[PDB]
Amino acid sequence: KLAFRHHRYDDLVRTLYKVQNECPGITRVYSIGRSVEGRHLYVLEFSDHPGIHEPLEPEVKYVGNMHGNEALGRELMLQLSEFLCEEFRNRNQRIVQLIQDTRIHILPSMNPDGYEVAAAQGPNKPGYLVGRNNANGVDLNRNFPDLNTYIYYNEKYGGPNHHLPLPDNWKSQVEPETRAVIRWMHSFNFVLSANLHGGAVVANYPYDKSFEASTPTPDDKLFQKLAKVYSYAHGWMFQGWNCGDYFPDGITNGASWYSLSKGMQDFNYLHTNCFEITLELSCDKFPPEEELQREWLGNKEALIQFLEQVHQGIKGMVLDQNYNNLANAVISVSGINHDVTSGDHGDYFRLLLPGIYTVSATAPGYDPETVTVTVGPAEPTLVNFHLKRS
Ligand SMILES: *[C@H]1O[C@H](CO)[C@@H](O)[C@H](O)[C@H]1NC(C)=O
Ligand SMILES: *[C@H]1O[C@H](CO)[C@@H](O)[C@H](O)[C@H]1NC(C)=O
Ligand SMILES: *[C@H]1O[C@H](CO)[C@@H](O)[C@H](O)[C@H]1NC(C)=O
Repeated sequence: KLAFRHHRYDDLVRTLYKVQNECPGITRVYSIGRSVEGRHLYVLEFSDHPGIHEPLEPEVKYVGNMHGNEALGRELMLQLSEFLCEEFRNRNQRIVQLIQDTRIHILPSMNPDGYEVAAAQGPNKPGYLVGRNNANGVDLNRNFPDLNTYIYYNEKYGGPNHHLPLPDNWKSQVEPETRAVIRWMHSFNFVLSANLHGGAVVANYPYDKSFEASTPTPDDKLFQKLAKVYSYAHGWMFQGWNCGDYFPDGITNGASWYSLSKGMQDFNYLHTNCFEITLELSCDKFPPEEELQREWLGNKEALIQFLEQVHQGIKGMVLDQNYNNLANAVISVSGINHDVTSGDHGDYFRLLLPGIYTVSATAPGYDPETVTVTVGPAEPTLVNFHLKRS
């Protein structure tokens, strides 16, 4: 079993391949790009059929260490990787089924360059700032295109409520780590995600940027539930009193806590179908090694429950006049000003709390189709659409 110590780049890489070697049939290690200094942003994928998207099977992801000195997310992801493989081998059906019905992508470190700087300071005592930024001195969580300005306007005066476009030269305005992550987001239809931070203990959800103050999304109720699921499954987050901060239910709207623009969280929601929340897991950004095991044991149940949350709401296929799959179709839910689209295979996913909704689907060159559906508290309900040409 992996030791509860801090793993630097080389050990992190060895760990991922070690897990892959132990569970060859359900894992795949791949890089989404290189850091400023040449380090690979390695991702470990779990699935009973790795390397391929299966229709109606949602894709989810965990991202940690975007801030070099926030190492807990990094270690929790390495421990989680070993845990998933072990439990699969133990034949724990909760985990086996999770892996069989979901495609899980784990990125332990989005800022490997910064981590090395943080780890060398002390060592392992970077304090509040050392290694936070990437090699070019840029804060990656202030490096993503700001799409909030557009959505706030569109919510007020009307207009597109999803997949806002990036600036023409975005590839030259972002850091290599950021660019790698954005291309990654463009490569898979991620449905649910969590970015792991350090510095506080609370489940942070959209929107991060203040409208001017609490700044909710059209999916506020859902996001609160998603945040609460992690908070209440977590060992002490739900307490609300951590690091001298008080957060009722251990959750918080980002903007309400403090305004933040150009962050990765809101980018996910406004540029893709992925609903992401930010999990602050510890007052100490770089905890001592003797605390890693307690943190792991206090987080694992929540880490599993959060991923299981992707299996709720509705999902289905959007078909054209010949009954062939229709990619990029738009699915909208009455009362919720935020749509989602079908992926390349024609399948779409829509997280929703229990209730009765009026759902509609459409696509360029086709006429809308509306249906009324009932969403239960358990598994998702299959809702397909057959569109006719305009
Ligand atoms: C589905 O039923 C609801 C009422 O429960 C209705 O408002 C909605 O228009 C129906 N959908 C269609 C396509 O008629
Ligand atoms: C979905 O099921 C609920 C009962 O659970 C029912 O009230 C609702 O009308 C159903 N939706 C449609 C379109 O029939
Ligand atoms: C999908 O499941 C829901 C209950 O979760 C049910 O109300 C709905 O009718 C089901 N879809 C179909 C096509 O039966």
